[PDB]
Amino acid sequence: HRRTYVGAMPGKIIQCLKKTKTENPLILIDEVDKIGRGYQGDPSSALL
Amino acid sequence: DAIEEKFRERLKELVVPKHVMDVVDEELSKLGLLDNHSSEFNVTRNYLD
Amino acid sequence: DAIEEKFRERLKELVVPKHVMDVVDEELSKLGLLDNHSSEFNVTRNYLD
Repeated sequence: HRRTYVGAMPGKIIQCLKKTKTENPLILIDEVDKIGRGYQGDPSSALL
Repeated sequence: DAIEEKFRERLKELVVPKHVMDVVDEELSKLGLLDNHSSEFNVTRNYLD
Repeated sequence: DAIEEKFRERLKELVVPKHVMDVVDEELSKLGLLDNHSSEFNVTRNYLD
């Protein structure tokens, strides 16, 4: 989130980066087929 | 810390997963960072409960 | 400054881009202006962490 919303915390990727401590891990996106393509903001544009 | 510690002794009886352990504990840390007056803190308080 | 100093030795090992270097520097100073107890200081503290 923007960090200006109350309670904002960084997106998942930063958390994985925080955990693995490497710059070059092996991310494993799962189940791409069932990503939610709704009116509420399509993540599939975000993945690009 | 009164709510936090009654829930902490709660936590001490039930064997929480280490994942859920760190989640409840870091949420408790965010309780400590969040000011008591904020409605955001009331939401996280209700969440902790 | 103790928190910023553990941060700065941290940064002394890993080699940051000069971009994020200057960003953390101005945020570090912006933290340093901030009160030791202000709620926003806790926010920027957790953020700088």
